[PDB]
Amino acid sequence: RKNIFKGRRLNIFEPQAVTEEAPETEAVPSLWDIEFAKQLAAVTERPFQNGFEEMIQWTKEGKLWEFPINNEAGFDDDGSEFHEHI
Amino acid sequence: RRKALPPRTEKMAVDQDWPSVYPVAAPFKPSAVPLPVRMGYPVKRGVPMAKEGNLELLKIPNFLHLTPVAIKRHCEALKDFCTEWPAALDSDEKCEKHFPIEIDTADYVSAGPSIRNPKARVVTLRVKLSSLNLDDHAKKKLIKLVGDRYCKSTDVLTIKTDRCPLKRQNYDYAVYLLTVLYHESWKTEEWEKKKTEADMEE
Amino acid sequence: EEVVIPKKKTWDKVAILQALASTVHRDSTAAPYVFQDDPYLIPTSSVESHSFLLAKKSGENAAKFIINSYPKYFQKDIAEPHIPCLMPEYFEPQIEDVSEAALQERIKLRKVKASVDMFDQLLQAGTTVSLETTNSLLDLLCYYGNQEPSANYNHLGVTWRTKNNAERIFALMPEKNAHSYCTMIRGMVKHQAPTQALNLYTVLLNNRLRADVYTFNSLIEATALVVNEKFEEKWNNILDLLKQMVTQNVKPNLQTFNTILKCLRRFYAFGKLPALQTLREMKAIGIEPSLATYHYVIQLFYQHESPSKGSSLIIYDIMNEVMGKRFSPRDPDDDMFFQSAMRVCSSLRDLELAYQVHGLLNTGDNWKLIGSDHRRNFYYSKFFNLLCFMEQIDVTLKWYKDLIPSVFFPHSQTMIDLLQALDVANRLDMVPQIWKDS
Amino acid sequence: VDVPKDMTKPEITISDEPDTLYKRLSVLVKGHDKAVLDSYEYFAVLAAKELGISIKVHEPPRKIERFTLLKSVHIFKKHRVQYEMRTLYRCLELEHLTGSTADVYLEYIQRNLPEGVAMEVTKTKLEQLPEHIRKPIW
Amino acid sequence: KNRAARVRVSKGDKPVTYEEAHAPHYIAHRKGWLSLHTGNLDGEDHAAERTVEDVFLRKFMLGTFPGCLADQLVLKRRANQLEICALVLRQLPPHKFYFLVGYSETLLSHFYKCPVHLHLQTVPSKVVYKYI
Amino acid sequence: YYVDWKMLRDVKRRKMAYEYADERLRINSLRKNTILPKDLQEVADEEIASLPRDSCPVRIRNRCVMTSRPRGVKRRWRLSRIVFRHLADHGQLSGVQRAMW
Ligand SMILES: [Mg+2]
Ligand SMILES: [Mg+2]
Ligand SMILES: [Mg+2]
Repeated sequence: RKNIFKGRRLNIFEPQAVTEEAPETEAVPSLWDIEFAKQLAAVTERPFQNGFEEMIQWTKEGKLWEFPINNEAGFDDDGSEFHEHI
Repeated sequence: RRKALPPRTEKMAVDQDWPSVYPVAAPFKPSAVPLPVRMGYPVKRGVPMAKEGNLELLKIPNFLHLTPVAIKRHCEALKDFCTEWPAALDSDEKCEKHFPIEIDTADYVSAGPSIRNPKARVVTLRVKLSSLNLDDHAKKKLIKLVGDRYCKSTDVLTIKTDRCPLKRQNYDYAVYLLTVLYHESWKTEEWEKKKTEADMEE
Repeated sequence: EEVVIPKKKTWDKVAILQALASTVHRDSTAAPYVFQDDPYLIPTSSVESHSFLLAKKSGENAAKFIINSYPKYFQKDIAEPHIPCLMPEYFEPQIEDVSEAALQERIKLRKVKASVDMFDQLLQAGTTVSLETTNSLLDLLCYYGNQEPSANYNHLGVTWRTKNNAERIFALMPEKNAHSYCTMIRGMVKHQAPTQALNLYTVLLNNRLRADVYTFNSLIEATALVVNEKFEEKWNNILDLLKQMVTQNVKPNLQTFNTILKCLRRFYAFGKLPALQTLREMKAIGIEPSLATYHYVIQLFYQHESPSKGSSLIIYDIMNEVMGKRFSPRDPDDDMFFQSAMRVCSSLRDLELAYQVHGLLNTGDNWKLIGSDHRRNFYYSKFFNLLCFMEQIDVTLKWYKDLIPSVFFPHSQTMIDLLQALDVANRLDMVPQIWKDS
Repeated sequence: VDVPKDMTKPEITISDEPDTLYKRLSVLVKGHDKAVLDSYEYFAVLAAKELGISIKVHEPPRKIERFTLLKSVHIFKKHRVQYEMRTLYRCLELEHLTGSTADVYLEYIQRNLPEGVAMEVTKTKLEQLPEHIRKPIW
Repeated sequence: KNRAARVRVSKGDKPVTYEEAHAPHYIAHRKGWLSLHTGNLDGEDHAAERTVEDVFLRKFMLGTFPGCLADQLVLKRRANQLEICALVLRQLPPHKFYFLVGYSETLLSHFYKCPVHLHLQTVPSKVVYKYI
Repeated sequence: YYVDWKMLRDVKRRKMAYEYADERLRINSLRKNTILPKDLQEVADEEIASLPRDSCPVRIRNRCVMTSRPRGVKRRWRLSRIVFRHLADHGQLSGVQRAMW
């Protein structure tokens, strides 16, 4: 009749209100974190189960076009306004 | 050796939903289609060939994935990604009154590994001159300045730009021409008084 | 003005397909999409599925071997926009000169023999080497034990060796930081060598260098495996490490608690009460338990005991807590929860409990966490057997058609259970069709 | 009976940028076989009606390209074998279509395009006067 | 006498499939085109690149599946993806068919820099339309 | 291997033209304009003719990409007239049919 989440716990660790304010993502990537990403993603990913699911994976990967089609996709011409050409 | 299993057509239900079988565009699979369909020119005394092992039913672009039952289901889910057209802009005349500039752009889709079409960089900007603030002198100069781009019957000004590689650069260039042609029609320069009686439009 | 411009709607470029993907569900009579729809190529048994699918997977590796073997035959590009995921890759070092910049290329290309040979030449050349690069080189060598990874083509016992390059380079390090000790301890525990890891931790404490989150994760497993003391002595050591963790102000992650519960499975009786204490601590800290966390809890309380009074209380509280939740992957062992949850339902013989487990699996994308093929077959093996007698044959047949053969191929014993259900339900007219499907 | 409960998860973030209004959208599909274009028009019209677009469909006149090649591989220039490429046309006009509705309609149309046809879109976007023209500057 | 893509009459003992039993002047009258793409439309460019790629697949698929190919391929080009439809005899074991399907899909996709779809329909023998 | 030695020569000729395409264009601009002094134009003629012979656009020859037939080649498909019929009569080209009217 007693919930497993209610009762005595370990009080050694204080309850932390917030996480780290500035994560160190812009630094040298630890090898184990990259390995953790591989292990977490590989289990999650499964072989394609439907035609639609194969499209969305391809679209993210870049195999397929980004509909609706714009013929200038991926070519910004060095980000130059019309003045550098006129 | 290995044998051939019976086709799934036998196990297909009478009232099963078709679009679940074909979610995307797929070629005509004879085992996956319960419909007995025959095509091909018949023999002198015979019937057209069956749906198994027939190439004529494979060349055709099938529309099994766009059945009307599936179309309503497909479109209704897409209705979330939409916003209504303002009701006040019902008549086309009011559209001109509240929006006097229309811009024409083109996008091209073709089968291949590349999307780059050099004909997609064109931008056509059309402006009705009656909606601007041109004076009697300024309007006459603008017509004499822009040349053949102005139609005397419909009073529409068409500016077409092709030099910029991208449609966004052409659009910025096209609007640049419109604004510089208006700020220049109001500068009554000194030499403008040297008008000849044969150059008068009226 | 009498016109109001409506605000635009912004969506990602792949969300439009997912809207259409929602309308279409799985097909009952269709073979898995990975395999061809042709009858001659449709798999006929669970044995064929492993043979067929791995044959196709070997095809991709076979082709990619050719692509990487002869890069010059695939350098032509006619793709617009560019697709960087189709260009051939390179494994040989693009720079054959002896320099620090070229050394980093071999480190990042999963090359160990090339990196160690080049590093020795760099040291003999007299040029200085950055500490982070030295640490990065150690991590590559420590993880594989100074060996090469698994490539396409060129258990018992301690894999860690005393005469190893990892210890040799570590001693040669002029400056050693906290990370250098942290990565060395984790490798030792991973390679079933916790005796050296615990000794290094004592040296780490003498250096007054704080340990990161992952270091305490390995230490807790290390302390239990090193010695064979009683639970009370082990528990004191476990609590001792946690007190040291607070002193350095280190917040444990989700995996820190999961490995504790997994190791507590050995103490099938004495660890029942301490396991609940750790679970409540996770809620207080803020780390939401994943599927793997509940997986170790149910198995610890589930033993070969006739009453199962404690286990019933465990599962009932969990399922209500997990009800109506979508779970994201957060642990390498998250895939083993669904198979283990069905094991509990097999003994308890609770059809209603199984539906809550199965209902959770079908919510959102939680179905991707079922596990491997044999785990999927086993998960549906226990679940389908429960559907035979616990429910009316009219609904059991509907689940029989939907689950088989679209999801899994039935086992011989599973067919026996189906036959028993028909006999009890006083229906023998379906027997000829069962044999045909058999 | 067993179905995946609530397998839908798209998000539509409504930002603050005003939507783009298109005065009229023109779609011109070109292909080799009339039957494919006849079916494609029905698919486009049915989807357009459900979204509430009030489209109009007309058939532009077709054009035929012809050329002549020699028959044999040596001499015999009095015998020719001719060939012909037929491009059939079909135009679907869209009027009073917002930018947000334009994006979904086009991409839904484009993804279901048959292999034997292609299309061109002419979008007549409308907008107010430029800032320099609107704001009085001599 | 015309001889383009024709099979000559020889008694009544030689089987002929539907594709080979019709003269070339019957194209777009009784039989369709084995390949469909945008390149040969009225105002569309990039028609030579499609043609050479089409011929290569006629030579690659014929050589990848020796003897077990029934008749000509059907190539459909939608968006940037390439679909290849084939008729294959029941010659190789299913393990080899999936190996070649996996091998063909990866090699062509990394060669033409476009996704490739390979759909197979298996028949017991060559389909006979006339004679026999 | 290209189908013939003649085809190989054309590839070298096209490759050489591409390298000197921009350099030829800049120099050829001086010659084709009458506002520059005649003395400068004579010097330009010497330099433009000092470039390698193969780097000339007019020397490029359009052949068939399959059989390398120097003439009888349709520019759209870049194929010889014999090969084009061979592909078209089998139905292997989309939208190409025997003309009847
Ligand atoms: Mg020769
Ligand atoms: Mg001259
Ligand atoms: Mg010439």
